[PDB]
Formats: sequence, structure tokens, C-alpha cells
Amino acid sequence: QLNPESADLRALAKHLYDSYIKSFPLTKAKARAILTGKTTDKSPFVIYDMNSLMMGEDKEVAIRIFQGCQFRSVEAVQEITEYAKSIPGFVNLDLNDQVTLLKYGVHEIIYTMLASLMNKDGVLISEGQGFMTREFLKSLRKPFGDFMEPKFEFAVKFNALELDDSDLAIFIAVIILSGDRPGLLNVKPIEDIQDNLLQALELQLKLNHPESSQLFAKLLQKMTDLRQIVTEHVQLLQVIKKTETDMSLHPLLQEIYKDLY
Amino acid sequence: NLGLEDIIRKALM
Ligand SMILES: *c1ccc([N+](=O)[O-])cc1C(=O)Nc1ccncc1
Repeated sequence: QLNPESADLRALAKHLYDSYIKSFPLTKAKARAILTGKTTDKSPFVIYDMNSLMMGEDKEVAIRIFQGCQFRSVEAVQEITEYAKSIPGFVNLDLNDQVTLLKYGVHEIIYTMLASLMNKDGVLISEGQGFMTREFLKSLRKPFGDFMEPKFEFAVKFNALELDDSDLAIFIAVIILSGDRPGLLNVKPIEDIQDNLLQALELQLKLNHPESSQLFAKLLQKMTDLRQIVTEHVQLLQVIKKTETDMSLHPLLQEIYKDLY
Repeated sequence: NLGLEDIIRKALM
């Protein structure tokens, strides 16, 4: 069981973890410390209704929200791309397949990292300075009230797997090396890498999660839920076009949504 | 998104 081949998989897990720490300053451990109220450095303010929203103040509306959250996500996309450079074999793939892998993968990784910011009560905002409640978000007028609730539904179940940053480093690498993306030119060298990452993930979860039989399968099922969240955005855009009701939104709420995804 | 592909292509440089 401990042999040259398993040692190589442990080495790959550590290489990915080290690169993950270098690439992503916003770790899961950091997010959870704030959520469970462990960090006494300027604790986050809770925004749970319109009155607290106003006390928290420190070209359709929805389209502007999406333009703004995509702009605020540029740094995350850059961090993800830097991380992908550290995955052995990735930079040797055809450049167009590297771009294709990242253009679909970044959205799923952003949602994975957004889950770290979420619990059943709400989500961290304003660089950890604020906490926006789930039920306040859900209470807002259509179509805005429906934006975030399926991501909370995903995050609560995802967080119950109790993955740590060591796990997440390999899981995110597996997401990037998805051989089933549309428009990929050479699928086999991608699959070759992903199969090695999958072996490394399998071993990592056995060593790190004695409590969870079928955790490997359950985590692979989550990749299915991530893709569905992304494709639900197309439907959300259609709901916005169709919407024949007032879609005005408080500017502070617009600002909060631009911090989400 | 062509803009997103642009950001990725430059970060890959
Ligand atoms: C940005 C800000 C908020 C929301 N939202 O509440 O649903 C969405 C976005 C956004 O642009 N999300 C996105 C996901 C996947 N692909 C493209 C965009």
C-alpha cells in the first residue's frame, strides 16, 4: 500500500496544496473562522433586512449586476489560471484547449469557493466585513429573490462533506481537467492528466476522511451540481428578459449582488 | 464570453 506509486500520488497532492495556498489567499479555513465567529479582528456586520441594510452602508439592473460580478471576478480567474499552470502537464496541452478548460472551469471553481463563504444562514460579503442573510436575499422581488437560493442549497450540502483546503486543491484540479468540455481538440492528454488527479484524489479522501464511505463518488456527484448551477444562469437571463414587472433594486443591494456569483 | 477568454489568454502568458 505504501509504495513508489502511492508516494508519487501523495507528492502530487502536496504539490497541488502548496500551489493552491500560493494562488488563493481566500482559503476555506479563513472563511470558516469568520463564519463561526472565531475572528475578533473587526467581526462582520449582519444585514438581515432593509433597516439593517441601511445601517450597513459602510443597462438593466440585473445585467449591470452580472457585469459587475464578472469584473470583480477577474482576480479570481487570474488566480485559477495561475493555479492551472501548476498542474503537471497542463501547460503542455494545446493552448486552445487550455483556454477552453479554464473558460468553463472558472465558473464552477468560483461557486466551489463561494460555498466556503456560505452557511445555512447567509453569505460573507465586502471582503468579510458583511454577512448577508439567505432569507433576506430570498425575500427580494422577482427575479432577484431567486438568484442565490439554489447556490445556498448546493453550499449547505457541499459543506456537509467537511472538505478542507488539502481536499479542495485536488478537487479543483480535477474540475479543470474535464475532458468533456465542448470544443476540446485533443481529449486524451487531458483525460490522462485527470485520471492521475483522480487517483490522487481517491487516495487523499481515504487518508483524510475515515468517516465517509463513498465520499469520492459523492464529491464527483457535486461536479454535476456545479455544472447545473452554471447552466441555470442561462435560464435566469431568459427570466430577466421576459420579466414584465418592476425590477428596480436598492443600490446597496445591487452592490451586494456584485460581490456574489 | 470573448472577454472572459481574453482575460484567460493573457493570464496564461
Ligand atoms: C454575478 C453576481 C450575482 C449573480 N447572481 O446572483 O446569480 C450572478 C453573477 C454572474 O454573473 N454569474 C455567472 C455564473 C456563471 N456564468 C456566468 C455568470
